[PDB]
Amino acid sequence: KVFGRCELAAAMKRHGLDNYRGYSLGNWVCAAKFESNFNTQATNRNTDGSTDYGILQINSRWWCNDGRTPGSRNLCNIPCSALLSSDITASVNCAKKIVSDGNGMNAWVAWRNRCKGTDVQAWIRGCRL
Ligand code: NA
Repeated sequence: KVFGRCELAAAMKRHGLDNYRGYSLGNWVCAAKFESNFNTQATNRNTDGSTDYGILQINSRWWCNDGRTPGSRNLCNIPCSALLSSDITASVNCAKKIVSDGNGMNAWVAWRNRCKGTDVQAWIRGCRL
């Protein structure tokens, strides 16, 4: 499922991401835009034989089982395909354990490179929230 900016903003707020670990909604929308283009089905092979899955491009090295990621961890205790659903519950709940682990949203390269230190409130501007 491909979300619009404000449609995902509202879905993410609905799932309790707004100021989760002090990260305002704009931060999550910005990350989602530059990670997946708001597409729950987005997959991208990483450098090391891992793959990134879903709206927040969660990585198989650490966070889920895709049955091809070397000597792998499943820290969110899901198959990576669960993250591609039109229902974003799995991606949101896993993202909460990622951002909580101590590095915050720096886990997302797109966030660190494109959202961090920018006017992230632009991302929810004109959105019914
Ligand atoms: Na894995």
